[PDB]
Amino acid sequence: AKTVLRQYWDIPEGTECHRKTYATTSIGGAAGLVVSAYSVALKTPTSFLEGVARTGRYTFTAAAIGAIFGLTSCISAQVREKPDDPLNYLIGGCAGGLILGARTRSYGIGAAACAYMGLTAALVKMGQLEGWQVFAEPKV
Amino acid sequence: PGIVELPSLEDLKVQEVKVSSSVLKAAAHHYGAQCDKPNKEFMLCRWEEKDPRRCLEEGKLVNQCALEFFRQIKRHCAEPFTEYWTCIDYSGLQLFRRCRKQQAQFDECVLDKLGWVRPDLGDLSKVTKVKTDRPLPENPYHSRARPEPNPEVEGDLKPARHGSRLFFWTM
Amino acid sequence: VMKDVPGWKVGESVFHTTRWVTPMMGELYGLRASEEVLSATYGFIWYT
Amino acid sequence: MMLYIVFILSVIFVMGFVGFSSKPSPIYGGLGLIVSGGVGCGIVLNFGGSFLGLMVFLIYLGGMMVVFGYTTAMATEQYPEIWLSNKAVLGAFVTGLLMEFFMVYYVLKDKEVEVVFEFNGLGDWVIYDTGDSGFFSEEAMGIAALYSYGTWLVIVTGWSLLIGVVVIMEITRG
Amino acid sequence: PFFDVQKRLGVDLDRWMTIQSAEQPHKIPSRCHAFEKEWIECAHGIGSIRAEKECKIEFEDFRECLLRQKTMKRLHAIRRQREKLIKEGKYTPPP
Amino acid sequence: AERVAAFLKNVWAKEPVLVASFAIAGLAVILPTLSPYTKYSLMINRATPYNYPVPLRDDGNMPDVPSHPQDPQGPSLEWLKRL
Amino acid sequence: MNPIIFIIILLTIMLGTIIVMISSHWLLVWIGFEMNMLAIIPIMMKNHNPRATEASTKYFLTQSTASMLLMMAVIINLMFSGQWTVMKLFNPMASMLMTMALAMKLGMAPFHFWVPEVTQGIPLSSGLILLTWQKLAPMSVLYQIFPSINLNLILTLSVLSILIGGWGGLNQTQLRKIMAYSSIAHMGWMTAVLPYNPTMTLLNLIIYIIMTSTMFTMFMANSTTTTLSLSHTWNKTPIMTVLILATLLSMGGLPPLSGFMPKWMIIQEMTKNNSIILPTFMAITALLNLYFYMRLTYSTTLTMFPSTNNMKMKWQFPLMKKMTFLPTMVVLSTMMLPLTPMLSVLE
Amino acid sequence: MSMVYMNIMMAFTVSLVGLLMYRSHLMSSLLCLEGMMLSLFVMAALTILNSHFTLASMMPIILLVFAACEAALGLSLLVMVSNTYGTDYVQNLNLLQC
Amino acid sequence: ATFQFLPDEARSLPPPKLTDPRLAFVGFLGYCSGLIDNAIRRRPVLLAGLHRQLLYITSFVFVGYYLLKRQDYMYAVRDHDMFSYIKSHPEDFPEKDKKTYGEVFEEFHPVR
Amino acid sequence: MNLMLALLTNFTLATLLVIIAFWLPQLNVYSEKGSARLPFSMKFFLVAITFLLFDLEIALLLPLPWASQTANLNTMLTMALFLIILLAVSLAYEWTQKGLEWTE
Ligand SMILES: CCCCCCCCCCCCO[C@@H]1O[C@H](CO)[C@@H](O[C@H]2O[C@H](CO)[C@@H](O)[C@H](O)[C@H]2O)[C@H](O)[C@H]1O
Ligand SMILES: CCCCCCCCCCCCO[C@@H]1O[C@H](CO)[C@@H](O[C@H]2O[C@H](CO)[C@@H](O)[C@H](O)[C@H]2O)[C@H](O)[C@H]1O
Ligand SMILES: CCCCCCCCCCCCO[C@@H]1O[C@H](CO)[C@@H](O[C@H]2O[C@H](CO)[C@@H](O)[C@H](O)[C@H]2O)[C@H](O)[C@H]1O
Ligand SMILES: CCCCCCCCCCCCO[C@@H]1O[C@H](CO)[C@@H](O[C@H]2O[C@H](CO)[C@@H](O)[C@H](O)[C@H]2O)[C@H](O)[C@H]1O
Ligand SMILES: N=C(N)NC(=N)NCCc1ccc(I)c(Cl)c1
Repeated sequence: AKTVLRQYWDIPEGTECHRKTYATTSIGGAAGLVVSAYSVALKTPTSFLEGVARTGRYTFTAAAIGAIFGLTSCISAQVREKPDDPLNYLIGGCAGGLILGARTRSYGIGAAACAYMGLTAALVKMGQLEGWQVFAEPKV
Repeated sequence: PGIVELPSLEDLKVQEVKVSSSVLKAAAHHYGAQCDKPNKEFMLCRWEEKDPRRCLEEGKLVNQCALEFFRQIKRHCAEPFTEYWTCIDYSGLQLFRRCRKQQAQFDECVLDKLGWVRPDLGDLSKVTKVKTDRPLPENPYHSRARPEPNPEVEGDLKPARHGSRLFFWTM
Repeated sequence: VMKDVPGWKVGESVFHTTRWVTPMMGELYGLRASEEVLSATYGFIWYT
Repeated sequence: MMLYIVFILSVIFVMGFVGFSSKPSPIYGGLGLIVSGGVGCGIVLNFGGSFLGLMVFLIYLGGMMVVFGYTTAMATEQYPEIWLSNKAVLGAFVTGLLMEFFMVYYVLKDKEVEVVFEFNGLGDWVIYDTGDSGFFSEEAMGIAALYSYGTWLVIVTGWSLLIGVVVIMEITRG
Repeated sequence: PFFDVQKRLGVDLDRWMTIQSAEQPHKIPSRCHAFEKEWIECAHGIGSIRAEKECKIEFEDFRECLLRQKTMKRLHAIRRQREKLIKEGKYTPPP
Repeated sequence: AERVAAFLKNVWAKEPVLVASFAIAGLAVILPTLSPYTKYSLMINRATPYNYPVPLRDDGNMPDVPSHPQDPQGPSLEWLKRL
Repeated sequence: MNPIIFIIILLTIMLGTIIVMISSHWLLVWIGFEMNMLAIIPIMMKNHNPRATEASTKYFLTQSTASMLLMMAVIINLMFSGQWTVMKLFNPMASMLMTMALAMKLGMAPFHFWVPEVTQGIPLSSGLILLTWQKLAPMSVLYQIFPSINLNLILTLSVLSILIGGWGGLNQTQLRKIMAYSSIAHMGWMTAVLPYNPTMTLLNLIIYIIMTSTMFTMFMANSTTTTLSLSHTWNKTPIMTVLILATLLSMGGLPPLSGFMPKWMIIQEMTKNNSIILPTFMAITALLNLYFYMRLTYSTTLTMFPSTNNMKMKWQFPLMKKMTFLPTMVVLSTMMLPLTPMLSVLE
Repeated sequence: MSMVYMNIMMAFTVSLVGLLMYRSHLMSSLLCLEGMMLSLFVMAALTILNSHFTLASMMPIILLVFAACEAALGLSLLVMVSNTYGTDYVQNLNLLQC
Repeated sequence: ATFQFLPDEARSLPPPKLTDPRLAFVGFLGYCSGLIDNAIRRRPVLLAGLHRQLLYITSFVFVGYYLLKRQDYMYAVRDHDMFSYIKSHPEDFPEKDKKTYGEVFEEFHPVR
Repeated sequence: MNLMLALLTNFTLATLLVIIAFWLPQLNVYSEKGSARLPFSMKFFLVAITFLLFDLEIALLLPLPWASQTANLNTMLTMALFLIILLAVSLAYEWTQKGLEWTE
């Protein structure tokens, strides 16, 4: 996850859209693969093909969210000419929420996902801007 | 890193004592007594220096003493010695205790013809002292300077200023 | 062997210390007939 | 060459592990472990560990593995299933052998390989010691030191074995 | 140890087997005795944070003795060169 | 003294194998502390020289260290020859 | 079980733990874990039923796997440093293996699945040992090797445990499963602060043990293992319902009760290290625990659930169970916050 | 590292994967657990013997003794499981699901 | 020291007073434990077993006193270590040049 | 090399005798003429497990001939007797708990 996250955060915001969308699709896809692995391990599919279908459904869903967040957030920053703006990420996060409202087909989930994935995405941008540490190195 | 310094092939040449292990075993007790001084000097050098390159000259004297020792046996007691080590060599374990008749003949020959007295049980395992002109090595390990120790906290232990100072607690 | 190998110092130690280090089997018998290497390495263990 | 005996034994060691780790009938899985134990003793023997090698035979194979087979015959399998008859076992068995063969082939071709971590392939003899002329076995000296140096080890080891007897009698009384 | 009972009572329960440069039966030394001794004496009492930097030289040498990774690599280099020359006829080994 | 004697006679009649076991195990624990020869086992074990006796550098004030193995200073194994 | 044998087996559980705590040699640490696991199994099995046998087997498989991984870490450490001293490890792969092994021994997420199941399948007294005394030895090793643990790994385990413990407890009616998921959540706080200040790890461990022992002892006093069975306490021992209420609120971290102190101190240490998101996320997520603690207070103390007619027969008999140290532990479980500065004794 | 270490670690990994990937028989999983012990014994013995760590020569014996005692406990649990259900199948040990 | 509850150097510090407020609270906790012991066993809460209630107070006070001694010693050690380190490294703890508010510029933010 | 050859010869000959014992001329021309609890006592399990634990103790006594060469004889003799006594206590425990009985 380190290197993929390093490619994404090296590209300047609002530019090189295709590279940003690839980085998030790989991030989203990997998350989908991890979820599929645990899902298949702990809830045994009735057949080999059901398990493969579940892996594709989850992985594609997660890659779909990752792709839309990267493209929409990069398109917004490019169009608005605001690279260091958390609003662009807020827009992309909600787009991902809509996709999760489409793959699961549930207007309620989409609305809830957009607000919460939208807020979460904006906080990530703020953290990058201001140097917020999630796993802070010990210092005192 | 540096180049591992080695002596020249010619700096390592010396006459070798080319006799078999049973021959050395047969002569071992008299050899220990006769050549002790150069032998102990060499072993002191090896344990102090911890470097085979630093005791080569002492090792050449070990060989010379061994050769002269075996040249004395050859001159005087060649026949009793040959019978004795040939008896040792037959045994698969080279046992002393199976050759006491032949050992007595060899022992009686060196005592008469050279004055050699076989050392007693326990003697050759003694720790002995060696007088050497060689200087004592100062840093045989080639140690670097050790890191300075942490500054040492000292003084009189006083109560903590205003107590624990934890949030609102006054003690 | 290493005359025309760039950046190869001949006889360079791998240790920072200049202390004498006992060589391992590969250093001594590195370039010798397998018959001697086998005897040196496994002769004692294999002797009957 | 006999210069690669330790490496060859370790190749068989792994093949025995892929044997029982693929988990065929517990009877055949037990056989794979017995073969691995013997091969493992040979590896330890060639490093100068005669006593440790013979303990594997005496205790691990003649002791623990006998009780495993005894228990298997009683409370698990009385008649083996045909080996590699199940597809899952065969797939796992073949996969481990294919991985092993690639490691062996590549380390032998380049005399080194990087399977996750980097290993040397010159032969294990290269790391051996070059100056032994003592009148005793050093492994024997170390193990004999259990009774002079290891008083604490003897106490806790002996205590655990006694408790093992008491415990297993409690478990099995039912 | 979490509770250093051994040092409080002056009794040695397992320290005797923690390092290979400790006392051994019949004074049999480990192969890397001098390297472990040097590293231990360099790092003694200064704490592991300081030692990780100030004793890196001794520790790298001790690690080299332990696993001989740099030595085997050098031997692999010389052997590989020798095969080439044998494969090209520019080297005939002595007797 | 008697009730114990009446106890021993019963186990000797009923379980001679166990009485012998316990008797031998007791002697194995007790006799080493009583034996006058036990002290020699320590000395003989220490007198066996497994490794080389490294000589000491002579600093001029070691009158108890022999210069030669056949000198009269240092430990003697005369006690062992008789034993 | 013969009472003398029970005592000797209990003393061997303790000895295995003590060997881990006083050992300076990795081999002796490993022996302590092996001895401890040998003696614990019989007390899990002592009521002879298929559920107890399944619990002991699942426990054996988990702990034996973790101990093999620990031995592997020790041996890798030996090859890369040539020594056995219990301290920081000298190889990152050894550090990961030892950390994962200790996580399995502690039942931290995602190695947590065995804790709710084993705790459910054994008697209350055995579950008390499993969730309190058995945490001492693995925590005492983490206390010593933490300078070399991977920060991302240990904090990921902590976060997952707090989440899984909080969520897992929401769906439980069995008291033994509630305590198990509560234990998983609390292990998360202990390890989250370990990289920053191990003293707060000890403080949280000690207070956790006191509060957990109090709950199990009160459950044993009335022989209650389900939520509904506990809801009859008001009609038999009203005093017990109040003590449970106080202890549950304390376990929920509510001030001014004792259980607030570990969360308070851990948040302080993390913020001093500029860790702000993680403590806040931790504190909010711990509200899941507070929720299913509160649910129990509702059915035990704050309302009166329906009774049965045979309960009247119980009115004529007094509590005869030992309830050893219960009066002392309940006071410590609830009334210690004014003495918070006393934590420095743990330095 | 040395070439032998490649295969000894591979053997441990193979048995660990075997242990974590159950089939039906509990005995088959107990064999994998012993496999990990055997590979640990070999890896420890090789390291200790090659380095001439004299006092550590007893450590593999202690490992063997304690792990065999562990295996005896494991076997005893297996027979008790087999007495209950008539087989040592792990699928029967699912009561604590609820 | 090493695995020592109160090392010998702790004896240079003033002991906690026997009227320490924290020690009074510890005694109060012991008294509360005595009452809960009566309650859970359905005895008269205030009157039953005064001998038992007395030992509850005494035990808490006795242990509390030594815990308070160790607590104060640890905090004295923390301060001792801190000040000695500040002295050992004067370069890291310089005396800040202090300016009066007449010289220091602070922006003014009107509230209108 | 000798031990390997001896072992290879011993089992190769054993293999040859076994296969020839199975495939010899027969002079006939006509057609030739599962994993449960075996009904076996728990007592037999306890024997095997008891053997294992005693065998592990024996592994610890095996170094005794070498240990007797130590100068620390006081410690060595105390620890040897301790281990054997603990082995005897193990037997006494099985015996008095009816672990060595074959009735019932
Ligand atoms: C409902 C809310 C739920 C919880 C939400 C929590 C949000 C937390 C904020 C996310 C963490 C901050 O995110 C992280 O910040 C650091 C800032 O040092 C960034 O740091 C980055 O800076 C440089 C340049 O800026 C990059 O080249 C480099 O890739 C990276 O180090 C990380 O790329 C980013 O991943
Ligand atoms: C539940 C049961 C608990 C029982 C606890 C029993 C504790 C027993 C402690 C045994 C260790 C006693 O203390 C230790 O013993 C051994 C032998 O006596 C001594 O060791 C001695 O023999 C060998 C010989 O080389 C070396 O360890 C050392 O050279 C020598 O001093 C240690 O120097 C001493 O520190
Ligand atoms: C002299 C010391 C030598 C060291 C000995 C080494 C330690 C050996 C420890 C063995 C201890 C055995 O302890 C043994 O316990 C049982 C208790 O049921 C006693 O035997 C008792 O129970 C049996 C039934 O089994 C009764 O028939 C018998 O009447 C009664 O005596 C034995 O009389 C006692 O010998
Ligand atoms: C269940 C627990 C079982 C524990 C069993 C332990 C039993 C121990 C019994 C024997 C212990 C003492 O055994 C023996 O005693 C004599 C004391 O006269 C010791 O002393 C003897 O040998 C030493 C050598 O060290 C001499 O210096 C000494 O002059 C001599 O008296 C022996 O060194 C010791 O070998
Ligand atoms: N590891 C940490 N982050 N914290 C830590 N233990 N710091 C050491 C500072 C300290 C604090 C309180 C006391 I009382 C003492 Cl004596 C020392």
